[PDB]
Amino acid sequence: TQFEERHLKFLQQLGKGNFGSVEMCRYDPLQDNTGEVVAVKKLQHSTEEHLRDFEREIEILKSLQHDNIVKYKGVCYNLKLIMEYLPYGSLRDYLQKHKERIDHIKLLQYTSQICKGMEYLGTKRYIHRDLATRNILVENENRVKIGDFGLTKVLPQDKEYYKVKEPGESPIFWYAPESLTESKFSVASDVWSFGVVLYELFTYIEKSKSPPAEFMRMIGNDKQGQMIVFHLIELLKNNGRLPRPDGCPDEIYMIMTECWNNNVNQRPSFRDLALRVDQIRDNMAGH
Ligand SMILES: CCn1c(C(=O)N(C2CC2)C2CC2)cc2c3c(ncn3C)c(Nc3cc(C)n(C)n3)nc21
Repeated sequence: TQFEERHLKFLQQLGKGNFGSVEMCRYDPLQDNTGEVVAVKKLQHSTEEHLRDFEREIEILKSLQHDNIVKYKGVCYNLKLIMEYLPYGSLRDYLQKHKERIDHIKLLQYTSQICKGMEYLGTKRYIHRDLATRNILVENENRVKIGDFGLTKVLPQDKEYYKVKEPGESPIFWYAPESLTESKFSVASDVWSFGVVLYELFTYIEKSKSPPAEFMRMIGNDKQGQMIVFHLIELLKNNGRLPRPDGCPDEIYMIMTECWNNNVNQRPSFRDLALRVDQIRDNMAGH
C-alpha cells in the first residue's frame, strides 16, 4: 500500500491531462527486474491547491472497487498515485488504431461497461465531470475502465448538483448546457457527456468528426475564444446537436439525442442506458 520512490523505475511518459501526468514504471523493490509494471500519476506542477485536490482524487479512487474502474494500488510519498497498468492505453487511441476490427456490437460492449462504471459512481454520489474517450482505458479487447478521476466531485449531502468553475481549459464540447451557463455538475450532466462519448465511439475518432471540430463548424471557425462558449450555449439552446455519425443505426443515435436533452430532469438514468444498450446488443447478437 506504501510504495518507495527508490524502487519506482521510470519506463515511459503515458500522458498529460488537467494538471496531472501519468508514467509507466516498474516497481522493482528486489532490484532483480521481477517487479510489476504500474501506472504512476503525479502533478505536472505542485501547488497547495493542486495538492489538496489530488489528495481528494486519491481518496475518491481508493473508495472505488469495480471491474470497469481503474484499480488503485497505493501512494508514493512529491505525492504520487500508483494504479494498475492497462496495456492497451486510452480507448480514444485504441479505437482509432483498430477501427477495421471493432464492429458495432463491440462498441456497445464498451458502452455497456462505461454505463455500469458510471452507475457505480452514482451510488457513491460522485460526479465524474470529464467523461470522454481519452479518459477511458482498455484492459483487453473485451474490457474498458474509467481511467482517471482528476475532476471528480462528491455531491453535497442535501443537493443533486455541485457548482464549480475551475481555472484552466474546460472540455466545453462535452459539457451539458447547465454546466456551461451555471457551472452546475450532476449525474444528469455526466449522462449528457456520456452521450458525447457514445457519439465519439460511433465516429471511430475520425479527426474531422470530433465534437470540437463539429461544434466549431456549426458555430463558425472565425469565432474568437471567450465568444466560442457564448455561441455554443446559443447553439445548444436552439437544439443544435452533433450529427448522426456515419453508419450509426437510428436506435443508437436516439440514445445520444435523449442524453442531450436541454431539460436536465428528462435525461435517462445510467441504469436505463445500460438496459437499453444491452437490449440492442442482444438484438444484434440474436440471443
Ligand atoms: C492514455 C495515457 N494514460 C493515462 C493518461 O494520460 N491519463 C491522463 C490524466 C493524464 C488518464 C487516462 C485519462 C493514464 C493511463 C494509464 C495506463 N494504464 C494505466 N493507467 C492509469 C495507460 N496505458 C498505456 C499503455 C500504453 C502502451 N499506452 C500508450 N498507454 N495509459 C494511460
